[PDB]
Amino acid sequence: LMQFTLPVRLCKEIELFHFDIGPFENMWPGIFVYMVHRSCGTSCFELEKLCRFIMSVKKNYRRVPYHNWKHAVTVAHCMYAILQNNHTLFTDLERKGLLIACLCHDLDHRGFSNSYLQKFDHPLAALYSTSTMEQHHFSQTVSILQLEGHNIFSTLSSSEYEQVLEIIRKAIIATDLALYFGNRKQLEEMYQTGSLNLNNQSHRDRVIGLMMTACDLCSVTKLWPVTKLTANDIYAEFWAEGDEMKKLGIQPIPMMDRDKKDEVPQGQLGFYNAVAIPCYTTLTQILPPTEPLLKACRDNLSQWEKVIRGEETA
Ligand SMILES: C[C@@H]1CCCN1C(=O)c1cnn(C)c1C(=O)Nc1ccn2cc(-c3ccccc3)nc2c1
Ligand SMILES: [Mg+2]
Ligand SMILES: [Zn+2]
Repeated sequence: LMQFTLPVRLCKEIELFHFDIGPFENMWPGIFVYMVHRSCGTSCFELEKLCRFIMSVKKNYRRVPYHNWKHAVTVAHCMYAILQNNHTLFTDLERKGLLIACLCHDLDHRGFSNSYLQKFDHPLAALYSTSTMEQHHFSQTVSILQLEGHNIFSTLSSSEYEQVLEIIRKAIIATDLALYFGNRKQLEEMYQTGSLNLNNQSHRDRVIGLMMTACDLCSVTKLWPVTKLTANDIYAEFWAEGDEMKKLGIQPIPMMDRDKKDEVPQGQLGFYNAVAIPCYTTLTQILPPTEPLLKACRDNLSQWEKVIRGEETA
C-alpha cells in the first residue's frame, strides 16, 4: 500500500483537539486523506476517486474571509479528533459519512447568513424557506458526488449509499445554528432524565447534530492566538453583511455593525455564555473524551474577560 505520512510535529499534534492545520493550503488535502485513512480505514475509499472528490470540493469553496476551504478542513479535523477519541461508538457508515459531511458542510458559501438571503429576496430563499444555505450546501455535495469519477461511495449497496447520504444531509442541515438551540435542549433533557439511547436512530441523529455544531464552532477551542486571529475573519464577514443590510435600508444587528467594533470583547463573552460553553458542556456529558474542547473553550472565555478588563488588547 501507499500510506499517507505527515511530518513528525503534525503526526503528533493532529491527534490534539486544538491542532491548527497551518497556512500551507497545498498540505490540507493530504491532511484530510491522512485523517480518513486513520478514522475510517485505507480501504474505505479508492484514493484516485477521493483525491478527485477533494479537489472538486476545494474548487466549489469561495475566496471569502471565514466560510472558506480552510474552515471546511478545520471542521473535518475537529470531527476526526471526536471520532478517534470515541472510536467504539460510531458505525462504519457514520465514519465514512461524517468527515465527508464536514468537508462539504459550507460548499459555495458567499459569506452571508440565511437572514440576509431572506431580506435580499435571493432565489435560494424561494427554493429553501428554512436552513436556506445548508440545503444549498447539501445540494452542492450531491452535484459533486454525481460528477464522472467522483462516486467515492461506489462500493456501497443502493440502501447503504442512501443511508450515508441521509447521515450527510442531516449532519449538514444540523450546522444551521438556528436548529442547535432546540437540539441541545432536547439532548440536555434526555441526558438528565437518563432516556438518551444511542441504539435509537433519532437519538443518534441529535448526538451527530451536536457533534456538527461542536466541530463548526471549534475556533473557540483552539489556543488563544488561533481563537483571536480567527475572530478577525468571522467579523470581516459579519461586517460585510452589515454593510449589505445598510444598503437594503435595514439596521444590522450589533455583531454585523463595523461601527460597534469596540464592543467585540463583550459580544464574545455573550456568545461563549449563551452558545459555546453550553454546546461543549452537553457534548462532554454525552462523550466524556471530548472534555478538552470544553476546557479550551473555558480558557478562551477567561481570555475575553481579560480583554474586557484591559489586561489584553484586541
Ligand atoms: C453562527 C455564525 C456563523 C459564522 C460563525 N458564527 C458564529 O456565531 C461564531 C462561530 N465562532 N464564533 C467565535 C462565532 C462568533 O464570534 N459569534 C458571535 C455571536 C454573537 N456576537 C455578538 C457580538 C457583538 C455584539 C455587540 C457588538 C459587537 C459584537 N459578536 C458576536 C459574535
Ligand atoms: Mg454553515
Ligand atoms: Zn461552517
